[PDB]
This record gives sequence, C-alpha cells and structure tokens, in this order.
Amino acid sequence: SSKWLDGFRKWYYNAAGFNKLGLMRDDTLHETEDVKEAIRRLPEDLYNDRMFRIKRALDLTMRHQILPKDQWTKYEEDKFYLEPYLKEVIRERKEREEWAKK
Amino acid sequence: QPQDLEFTKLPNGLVIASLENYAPLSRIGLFVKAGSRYEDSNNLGTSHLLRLASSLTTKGASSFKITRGIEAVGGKLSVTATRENMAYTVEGIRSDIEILMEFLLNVTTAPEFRRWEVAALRSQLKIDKAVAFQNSQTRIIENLHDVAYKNALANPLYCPDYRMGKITSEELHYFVQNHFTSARMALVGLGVSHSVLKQVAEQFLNMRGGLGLAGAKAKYRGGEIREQNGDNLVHAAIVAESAAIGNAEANAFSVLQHLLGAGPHIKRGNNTTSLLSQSVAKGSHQPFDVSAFNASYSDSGLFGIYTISQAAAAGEVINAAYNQVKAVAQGNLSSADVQAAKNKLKAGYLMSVETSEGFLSEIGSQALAAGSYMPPSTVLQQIDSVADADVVKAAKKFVSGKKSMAASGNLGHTPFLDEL
Amino acid sequence: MTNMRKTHPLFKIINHSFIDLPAPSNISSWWNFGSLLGVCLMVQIITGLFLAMHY
Amino acid sequence: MLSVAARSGPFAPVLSATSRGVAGALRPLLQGAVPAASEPPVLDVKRPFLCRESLSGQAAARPLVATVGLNVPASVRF
Amino acid sequence: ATFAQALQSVPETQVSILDNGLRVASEQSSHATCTVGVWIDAGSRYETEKNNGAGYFLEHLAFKGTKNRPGNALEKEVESIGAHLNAYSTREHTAYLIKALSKDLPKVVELLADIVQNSSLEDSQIEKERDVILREMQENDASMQNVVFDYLHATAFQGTPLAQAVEGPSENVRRLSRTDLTDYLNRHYKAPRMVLAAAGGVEHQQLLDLAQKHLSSVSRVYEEDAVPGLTPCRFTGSEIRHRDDALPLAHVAIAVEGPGWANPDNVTLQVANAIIGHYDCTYGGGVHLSSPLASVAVANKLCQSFQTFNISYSDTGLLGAHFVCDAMSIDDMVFFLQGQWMRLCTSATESEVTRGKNILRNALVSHLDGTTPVCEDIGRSLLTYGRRIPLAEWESRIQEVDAQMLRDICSKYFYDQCPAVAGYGPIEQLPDYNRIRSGMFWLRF
Ligand code: HEM
Repeated sequence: SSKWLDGFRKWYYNAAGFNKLGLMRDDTLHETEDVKEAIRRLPEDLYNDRMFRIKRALDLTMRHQILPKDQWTKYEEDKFYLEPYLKEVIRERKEREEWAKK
Repeated sequence: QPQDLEFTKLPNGLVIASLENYAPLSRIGLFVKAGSRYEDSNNLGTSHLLRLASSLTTKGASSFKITRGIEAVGGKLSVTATRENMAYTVEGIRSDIEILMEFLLNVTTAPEFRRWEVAALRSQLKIDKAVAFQNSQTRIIENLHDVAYKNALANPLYCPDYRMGKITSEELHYFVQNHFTSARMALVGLGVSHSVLKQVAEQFLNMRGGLGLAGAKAKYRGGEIREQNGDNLVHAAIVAESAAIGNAEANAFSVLQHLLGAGPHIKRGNNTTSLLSQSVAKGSHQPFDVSAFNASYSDSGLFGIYTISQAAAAGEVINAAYNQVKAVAQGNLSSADVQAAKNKLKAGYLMSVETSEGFLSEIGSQALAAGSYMPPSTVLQQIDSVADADVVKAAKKFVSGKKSMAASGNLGHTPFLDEL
Repeated sequence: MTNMRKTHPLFKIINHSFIDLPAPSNISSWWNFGSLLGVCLMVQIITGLFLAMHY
Repeated sequence: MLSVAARSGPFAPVLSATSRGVAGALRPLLQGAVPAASEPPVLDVKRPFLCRESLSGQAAARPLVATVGLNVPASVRF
Repeated sequence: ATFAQALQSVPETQVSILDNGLRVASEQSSHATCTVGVWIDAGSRYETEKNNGAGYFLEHLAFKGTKNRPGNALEKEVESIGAHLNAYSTREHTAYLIKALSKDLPKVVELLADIVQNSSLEDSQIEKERDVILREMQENDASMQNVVFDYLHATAFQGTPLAQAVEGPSENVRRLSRTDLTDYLNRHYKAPRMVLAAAGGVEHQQLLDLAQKHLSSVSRVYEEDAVPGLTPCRFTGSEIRHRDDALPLAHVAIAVEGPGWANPDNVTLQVANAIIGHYDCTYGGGVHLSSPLASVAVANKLCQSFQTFNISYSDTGLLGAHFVCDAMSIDDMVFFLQGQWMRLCTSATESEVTRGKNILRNALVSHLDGTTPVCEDIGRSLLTYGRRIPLAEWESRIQEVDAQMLRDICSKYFYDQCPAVAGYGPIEQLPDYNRIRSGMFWLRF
C-alpha cells in the first residue's frame, strides 16, 4: 500500500500547516547545535531565502493570517536543502564521539 | 644495508625514489612541481592557501580524522614551499607508516576543498603572512623578486592583502587539477621499501595526465624599489641575472658566492676569509653584515649583494661591497681563496644532506629538476672542475648585467642604481 | 570546555561581587564593618522568623 | 600662469591637499567616511641587532623557502 | 623489520678514559662529515658571585687567538677548510664544537685541544668583548622569553648559585679582569670534568690517538688544593611579576620543582608533557588538535602560544609551562592549564598515555638526526648520567609507562605543590599567588 502511505503523507503535510505560511520543511527544524552548524555551512543565497521565509512566517503569525492558497508551499516543490549539510554534521559529530569513546 | 638508491620513472612520468636504510623512523615526501611561479595575476596567493589547506577534509578522511590520526601515532606532516615547487612530507614510525602514507595521499591527491573550510582558513592565511613578514629579509627578497622579473617569478610566496577574503575553493580545485599532474611529481621514501612505494603510486596517483600548464619563461625586468619604513638598520639587495640550474656557470656562481662570503663559520667571528666583509670593514666602524645572495631556478637565476648597514652609513657599505666585486671581476683574486671557497662549498653541500630531511629534500629536488639521482661524490667532483676564469667570468657577468635593487629602511643616505 | 564561574548567568554575579571583585589592598578593619552589618541583618531576620513563630 | 594646482586643469585637487580647522558655512561635497576596516594581528617584539656580532648571519644568501607544519610552528629560511 | 631491532641496530657509543681523567667518546656513522666537541662541566652554577660572568666572557674570548695561533690566524684555518665552529654555555655545561669533514679530523682535534688549553687573553680584547657583551645583554633584554626564563630561575632558586644567569649582571662584566679569568680556567678546565665527543665518520682509534697526542697535558692537579663541590639548590615557591603595560603581549611561566637528571621518573614526566603538548598561532591543525589545552585555546582564541618544559639540573629542575597571550585572556588560560595538570593527576586514561608515549618515541628518536645532536647527546650524557644511555634503553623505559604510574608521578610532582610564577608584560589579570596555589588541588578529588 505505497500510494495510501503517500497520500496520507500529503494529507499530513497539508495538515501540519507550515506550508500555509510559505515555509519549507527545513525551516521548521529546531535550531540545536547541529542544526545551527548546518545553517552556518549554507550558501548565502539559500541563507537569505531561509531568513526571508522565517521573517515572512513571523509577520504572518503576528497578524494571524496565512498566505493565499496559490502561494502555499506545494509538496512537490518542497526542497530538502538542509539534508546533506545536516547529514555531514551528524556524521562528523558521530565520528568525534566514537573517537572519544576509545 | 643501504645497498643503493632505487630510482624509477613510471611510464606516466611519475618518479619513485626509495632508499632502505632500516632507519627507526621513515620519512616519505611527495614533491610536486606546483610552486608559486605557476599562478598568473588572476589567482595570486593561491599557493599560500593551498599550502595552508593540508588539514582540510579529503575524499577518504575527514580533517578531524586526519589530525587525530597523524598525531595519535606520534607522526608529523609538513609542507615546504618555494617559488618553483612544493613538498608534502610525512614522517613517523616504520610500523605506522602505511596509514601515514594513506593520509598523505588522501591530502595530496583528492582534496574536497569545502567553502566553509577555506572561509575559516583565510584568517590563518593573514596571520601566517604577518608572522612571516616579521623578518625584513623576507620583505626584501619578496620585493627583489617582484622587481627582478616581469612575470612567472614575481608572484609572491605569500598572499597579497587584496586577495585575502577573495580566494575561492574553485580556484584551488583548478590549481590542483592543472598542476598536481602525474609527470610533475616524485614520491621519495627513506626507511621504506620500494615495492610499497610502487603499490601506493599505482593505487593513489594514477589518474592524472602529466603535463598541465607549462609556464611563462620568467622574463627579466630590472629596476629598483625603495621602502621607507623607518627601521634601525637599512637592508639593501642589489642583484643581477645569473645561470639557471644545470648550466656550467651555476657552479661557478656558487663558488663566487662562497668566495665573496655567504655566511659565518665562527660564532661571533670577524669573517677574515670573506672578501666583502673585509672590504667593508676596511673603511667602516659600525655594525653591519654583507653577504652574497645567490638563487638558481630552472630557467633564470639571481646573484648579487645583500647588505645590512646603518641609516647614515649605507652608501659607504654598498659602495665598498660593489667596489670589492668590481675588483674581483678584474682578476684581482687569489687562487688559494678560490680553493678555500671550493672547500667551503663542498662542506656546505655535504652538511646539507647529512640529516634525513635535507637528504629527502635534495633527492626530491634533483628528481624534479633533472629526473635522475646524482651521488654526492659526483657533485663534489663537479665542484672541483670549476676554473678560476669561470669565477672571473661570473663576476664580470654580474658587474656588466642589468640590476634590480630592493631597499628598506631610512633611505636618506642609501644610494641609487644610476649613482653606483 | 569553559569557565563555569565566569560564564554561568547566575554565578557571574557572585563572581563579579564577592570572588573576583577588585578591592584596595590597604583597607583597614573598619571595611569589615558594613559586611558585618549585612550578616547582622540576616541574623536578625532569622531570629525574628522564630520570634514570629510563637508571638 | 602660476599657481601650479590651478595650472593643472583636471588634476587640481590631486596635486594639492586642502583641509580645514574651522568648518565653513557651505557644506563640502563628498563628505566621506572611513569604513570599519580590519586590524593587523599583534605579534611579540623581535630581537634588535645593535652590535656587529649579532648581525653576523642575518644577511640573506639563498632563495627564500617557507615551511608550514601541522603541529610544528611555521618557519622560513632566507 | 620491527622497531626493536631497528633501535638495536644503532651503533654503540665507544667510551674510553685517558690517564688524566679525560673522557673520549665516539659514534661511528656512514657520513662524510663529522662533529667533534669538547664538553666541560662548568657553568653559572659553578660561580661565587665575584666571577658571575666568567663563562660567557671566556667563550667570547675563546675564538680570538691562542699562544700558538695569535689573532685571527686560527680563524683562517677553520674557514679555509669549510668547518663551522660553534660554542655555547648553559647554567651547568659548556660546549666548544667544530663540524667539519672526515678528512680534517686531526686539525679539528688540534684546534679543540689548544683552544681550551692555551687561550690567549689580552686587555684590549678584554675591553672589546666587554663592550660587546654589554651590547649583547642590551639586545637580549628585548627577548621576553629569555627575560621570563631568567626571572623564573631567579625566583625559583633564590639565594643559590642556580639563580644567577649565564651572562651575569653588568657590574661584573664591567669589573671582571684577567686574573679572575685565569683563576676560572685553572679551577674549571680539568680532565675529570671534560668529555671529547665525536660523531659521524670518526673511528674511535684515530680519535683516541689524536686525543692522546694533543690532550695529554691539561693540568688536572688541584693547584689551590680546595675541593670544588656542588651543593644542592633550595627550590622556593615564590612569584616575580614585572608589570610593564607598554609591551604588546604578556609572557607567563609557571613551574614546579623537577626531580633531576638521574631520576627515571623524568621519562614519565616527559610523557606527561607530551600529553599537554604545545601550541603556536601558526599551527596548521586547528580545533582538532589532540591536546585539550591547545583545542580550547584555539576555540576560545586565548593564547598566542604555549609550550611545556622539563629543565633538569643535578638533583633539581624546573617542570612547567610557558605561555604568551594578550592580557584579557591570562587568568582564563591559567585556569585551563591548571585543570590539565590536575587531569594528569587524577584522570589520565590509557589512550592519551599511549599517544604521549608515541609522541615521546618519535621526538626522542628524530631529535638525534644528524652528527651535531648525536654529539651533543654524547657529551651531555657522559657529563650528566656518567654514561651514554642507548636508545633501546629509552624504548624500554618508555614502554613500562602506563596510566597508573603516570598519575602517581603526576600526583607526586604536581598535586598540592607550591609553584614558581614569572610574569612579564600586561600581567594585571594574572592573579595573586594564592589563587594559583589554590589551583594546584581539586576540592572534588
Ligand atoms: C524580618 C525580620 C524580623 C522579624 C520577623 C522580627 C520580628 C520580631 C518580633 C516578633 C519581635 C518581638 C519579640 C520580642 O521581642 O519578644 C521583635 C522584636 C524586636 N526586633 Fe525584630 N524582627 C525582625 C527584624 C528586626 C531588625 C532588622 C531589627 C533591627 C536591628 C529588629 C529589632 C527588634 C527589636 C529592637 C525588638 C525588641 C526586642 C525587645 O523585646 O527588647 N528586628 N522582632
């Protein structure tokens, strides 16, 4: 039942509500030390786009509004830009931890 | 037990030299013909950052893994760079030399060159330049090479201040892919057998063409530069063209350099056998030092006078040294002093190769310059074949040649090139 | 690692006040007295609390 | 035509520097501002050479060679 | 080809004693160049504050002419053969060494023999290197590391002959004369305090024949019939601080008392220093250095540099650290350094012990690369230990060091001790002696 899981994933993505604020999935991650290091390694255009998206979301939440439905972040164009940087940061931190174990 | 020096050239031009002396600690260096002379004006200072970028993440080992593995076993890693070529040397125990070879070859062959790493490394670039420019000899030599050549040797070792914060990792990848090619590198090993060197050479090194970019022949320029920076001592270097490496006049220029004086032999001596120091101290009474500066490259060369004098006594010291060299050029010299200069040059060459690191550096330099190993006795007998007329001819070529001057200090009394 | 005395947001006040406070070397015993006042103040409070428990 | 600064036409304020101690009523063109630039690092002072014996050996005689170690301090030879 | 038989394949140092008591030692190698030196057990510790600059002024005068080669003539025959002549003097040793070719061995033995025996001194030369040493001391005042280490030796060995420097104060070099130098030569230049060391392409038989021909007469009789001894020096927990706020950087050295030359525990202490290591601002490593002190110093941008040291003297020594940094970091750096010391007294695990053992192995073997450090090791080893310790013995002594005895030795020498602190520069945030003294013990341990 792959398409049932996929359509349920689309439903959960629409029901989470951050697509109505223009946000991506990687903007909603909590900025811990690994996530902050992932933002620090970003290229500057992606960093500026992310900062504008957070500012727009905070401005929309201030007025208790949402974007119009055509401006919502669609599921197919939601790019997981922070995944390789976060993956590298987790790999390096686990390597440091396993070196500190021995 | 060191039965010979195993010297081999692979068909792609990569040179492997190995000597098995059964030393307690092995030393393995990769010598790449990728010095500071291979940059044009669009990527100046890239060799400085590529020298400092040895501890970055590579395809096969992270920077944390590289550092903790290179110093967990007690080993060491260094990069030695001149204008012509660079050397990546690893050194450690015979038991742990295999992982050191893997770390060295991961550093040299496949660097990743991430953007945040070089962004964090530009600060260390500025700090290293400011530390290395604490000696005024460094600034004088940099300015002397800047004035002496139009291109392809006037590029500095250290990154210029405008280039800091503007060197990208794409230029580093461009430099690596254009200058770290197969027929410009020699892998030299001491305390390690030849077969593992050949296995590492066929494993880690055989994905490069061999030629890359050639160069721009290092045309001569001439002229002078004067830096009023207010120092207690005035440093002046007056240089002219000389022989390149491999000519019959380079050995004569070295013999002339040791005849005029190229360093002290006694701690707190007076340099009685140095002609330049005796000629200057004949009329002077203040602290000073005069030596003969010599440098030989693949296509060009530099020979001249280096003087450290007082602010108000620079002209007398410079004129005394120049008159001494002009007297040497007119045949006014003793053959016994030429014999003493030959003995000094032979002693200095033999003392430069007694240590393992100097031996490795000389083997790598010879393998890059000529592609074959030269035993030291052949070098000594090549020194012995220098005639006195060759020394007179070298001095005459220095006197009659066009000059490049680099001066620094209080230059109110320092003379000019046309006033000599 | 770090220095917990100088970087903790609560311990920074005690470090600035009673641990690494720069003080004159030549102050006499009279400079004790105000500190004694503070001690006497809390002593009063403590005794007063127990005198508030039966009065 | 004397007054060298006025004799040179376009290079009038390049050959002469004009400042003021008391500001005028007329506001100057191109007020200008120094941007916050970087600072050189602080290094410890080096040994001076005020005697002839300490200057012995300080003169350069070889091509300049830099060396950067990992846990070795960076050195240079003349 | 393992490490054990590689260290066993090092040639044995050949040691013989002449009839006057002179030691003669050689290290035969395959090199075409040799290093021959004379080591005399005579330094600033052997001076009675009336000849406090005798060794420095004598080694200034040593290469200025002899009774057989007056003037610069000997200089000619050391500069016409390409030989390099060097000399130095520490607080308890003196060395005169020539590096040359193998063919010029009898001549360099002859020059080393008559330099230390028939050195000609004349009053014009006395005043010439008097003003030269005055200018040398004025130059050496600007090197802050030398000033700090002289301060540390002055405050850690108060009232003893180990406090006085090699150069001595300026009043002595303005008041030393010919007679005191002759007395110093007659008292200190004797055969039972003299080692002739050779390294490189030197056979022991030829060196012994030349030493018997030239160094047979050294006047080893006690002429004054007074025994020169070596009393123990009293370590003093103290501090000296030289406040001068115009200097750009501050140098601080903190050290405790060392065990001595002949203590085996020094080897363990070397491993301890290899755990702490060193750092300079031009290091290419960065955050991922193995030493926690260097890693926290580069993470917090604390220090310009630090380095550990174990200086050793007869029964005594200085075991500590030296760092240069800006003022605003000083106390923080001290705290971290103290923590590292206490970590080695309490929580030394086997991983950093193995790392320090490997670092000590590599440094102690690769230091002896060349004829000059081998000759220096031979001379200093015959003067200090009474014998040349083989390198396999050093390997066997390093191998027995584990974490338990390392923290035992560290608790013996670092824990709850009274250190000596020397500071120079903007050292206002460098604390009192009481905070540093309180930093030598943990309340949690
Ligand atoms: C908040 C803290 C305090 C409490 C709860 C407190 C409470 C009391 C109580 C219940 C009494 C009556 C008990 C008795 O005297 O038989 C008392 C008496 C008294 N308190 Fe306090 N008190 C406090 C602080 C102080 C302070 C700071 C002072 C001044 C130094 C002070 C001065 C006095 C005096 C003089 C008496 C009269 C003692 C006497 O009977 O002779 N109290 N207090």
